[PDB]
Amino acid sequence: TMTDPIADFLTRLRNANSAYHDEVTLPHSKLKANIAEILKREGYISDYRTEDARVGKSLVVQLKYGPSRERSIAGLRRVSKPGLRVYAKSTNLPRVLGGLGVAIISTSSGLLTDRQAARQGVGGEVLAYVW
Amino acid sequence: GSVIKKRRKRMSKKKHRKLLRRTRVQRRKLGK
Amino acid sequence: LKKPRRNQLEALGVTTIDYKDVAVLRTFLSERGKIRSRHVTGLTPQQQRQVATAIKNAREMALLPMAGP
Amino acid sequence: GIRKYKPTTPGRRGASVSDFAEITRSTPEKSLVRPLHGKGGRNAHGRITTRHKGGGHKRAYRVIDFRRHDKDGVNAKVAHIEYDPNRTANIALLHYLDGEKRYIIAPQGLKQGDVIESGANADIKPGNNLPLRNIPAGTVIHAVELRPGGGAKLARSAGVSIQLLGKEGTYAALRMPSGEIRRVDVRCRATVGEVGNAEQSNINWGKAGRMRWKGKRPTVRGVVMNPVDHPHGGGEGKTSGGRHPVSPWGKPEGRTRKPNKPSDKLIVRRRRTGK
RNA sequence: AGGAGGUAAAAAUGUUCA
RNA sequence: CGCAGAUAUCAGGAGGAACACCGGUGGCGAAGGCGGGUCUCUGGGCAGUAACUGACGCUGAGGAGCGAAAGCGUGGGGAGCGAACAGGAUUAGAUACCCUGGUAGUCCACGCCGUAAACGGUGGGUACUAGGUGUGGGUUUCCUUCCUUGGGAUCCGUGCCGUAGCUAACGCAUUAAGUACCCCGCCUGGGGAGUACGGCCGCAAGGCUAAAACUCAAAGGAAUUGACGGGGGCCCGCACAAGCGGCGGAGC
RNA sequence: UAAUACGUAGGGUCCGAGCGUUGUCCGGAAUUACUGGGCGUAAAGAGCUCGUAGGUGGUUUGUCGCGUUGUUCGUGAAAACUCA
Repeated sequence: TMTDPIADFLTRLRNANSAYHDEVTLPHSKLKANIAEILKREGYISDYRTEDARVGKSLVVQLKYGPSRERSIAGLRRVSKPGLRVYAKSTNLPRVLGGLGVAIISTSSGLLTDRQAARQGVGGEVLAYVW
Repeated sequence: GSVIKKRRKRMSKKKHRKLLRRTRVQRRKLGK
Repeated sequence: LKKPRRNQLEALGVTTIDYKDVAVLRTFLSERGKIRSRHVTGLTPQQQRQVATAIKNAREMALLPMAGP
Repeated sequence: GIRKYKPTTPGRRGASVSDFAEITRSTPEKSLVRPLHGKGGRNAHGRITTRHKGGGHKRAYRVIDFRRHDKDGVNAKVAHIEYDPNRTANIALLHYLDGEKRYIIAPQGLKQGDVIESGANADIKPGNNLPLRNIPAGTVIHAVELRPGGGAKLARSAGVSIQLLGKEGTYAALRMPSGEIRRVDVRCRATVGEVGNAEQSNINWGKAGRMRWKGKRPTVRGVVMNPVDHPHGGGEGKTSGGRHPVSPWGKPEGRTRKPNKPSDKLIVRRRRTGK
């Protein structure tokens, strides 16, 4: 069955970005919403709406493309998977794409990039690389 | 893929089973 | 209601297929006493299967011949 | 069915016995028990006529009704099913509603409480006795009379049965257990069904003593007798007879049925061999 | 364009490096 | 085989096995597999309703069960077919292909076996990612003939084609071999060898687990160019066929 | 029989009181792949299911703070390694 909606979310994003879709609807989770907020702030998506479905709540990500359909995202990669959770200390955080990327880190200071995590001196669960 | 890979195993198995049919009673007198 | 769509037994003349209604089953038979295929009749698989079973029961009760000639 | 003994002794290794399962009573009905005494295979002269007989467990004869002619329309209920040493089949004790108690051959499928009918207006069920004029074709029957009133002669052993093939006139054609097809007067009566205890054949009697209890004395082979005793006798070392197979009285192998018999015209097809 | 089935029986092998 | 009255034909009977047409890129089943009809008993699935429980789910080591065909046991049966076998033929020889027969077996009952190119050579579950076209089952809806397999929407299937993507390529392509997550099984050069020893299972056959020594510098996969084919198609040539004249036999 | 692959000469080259060989280990070998592989046809999906242990776990509130993470203390002998 479903085992990580984080990877589901990243995959919906990746496949829609490959197919040049403008929207991505999926189920809602507070964690996925926070991830979408990070992606919005780092500029990998245009916006994200949280709306109501027939049963629960949905996330509608308005993706972003340039004028010549340049994919605003070039890759997504779940890292802390179920079955193998990976945790990063503040020192050995990962540099995605030589730093031009963004690693999503879950910490007790919240959900924040590797840059923010190194700034705040903390680390935690490495959810994704979203160059 | 190719059937040569079948034919090699085929010949090995054929010869082995011939050997067994040939040594059936010897093998029985020894094992049993 | 033409041959590629003549399921009268679903559309009109909607007759409950019975092993007794030989007047009905004769149209779904050849002169040689064989069952006609869907591609000639126009029937859905359900109605063809029911007609076939009807014909076989009728043959078992001599209301139709096996090998008419 | 069959109970296979466990190999606690070499006389019990592969042995089997009946699981007397369809049997309900260990004791017989005393009114229907005539006595019996062994003969030893010996006749009025006191001389062995049939060899390989004697010893034997004591036995008593259960009066079987092979002539079920006097109870037509008088139903019965199978009161018991019992062991009979005189036969391979078991026997069913019937209580007729007129109070008569009788024994029959215990067909297959028959149990306590099953109601047995006799006569022409009887149902075609196991155990019911009818004339063949009233039994339809393709029916499996047993305990058939060869003659009207003569009593059941045919299809009496365990597991056995007769297949009524057809009725043309006053003659009903019967496939017999041997495969022999023969004609019998339709007036002859038959019990419907097949005889029970068909598992009997599959019994391994395990040891010599068991057949000595059953009354089978040892059978000596002629090739180890002397020529004065048997044609096959003689020879230094083993022999296959030194001649073609014969009886101890020199009769060769071959058909011993008397030709020109009366039954030759009733018989349609002798049995088959080899095929 | 629309519409049955067929027949060639058997007839092997290939020193050298290549 | 017949001429001892065969084949053929007509009538009747016995018995066995399989079920023409329906019947197919069709349906069901976890797979194996399932096709005469009826009855009985029974399992699974799908759609719709959303009444219910409220993550109870997914996978599954080992284990257990099911598991084509052949085979084995016991007991029946045995028409046809038919290993073996026997003749005949072909052949240099033919333990073969072909023919004539024909045993086990195929069939039934109960049980063993437990393998297969058991193949979609593709483990199961879930989510997503262009469409087109058939077809099977069901729900609805709109033109309305208010005829209606007229069409559309949707769920579950099953096929063909075709994007993106993937692939060594062939090809896969919403029934993924794509994008991803969970779990399991399996691989780690070819042989030796799925063999030996040991053990387990098995009546047996044999199966399951499973090596090493030694040996090779490859084995392999896909595709290309040719060549070849007792493969195909089209076309030619004294190539054959149709004819004439010769050689091979004599002497030189 | 016309050898830059053998042997020798010259000449060149790589090292240099060393040079070569053998043996052993790692590497190269992403060739047991955690980093870092795969299984349609290359070796590789058990014949298929059921299901035990195990692994894994939809949305959500609160809590524990076990994992996780931060900080600090103690220890992590010396030598080694590294920096100066």
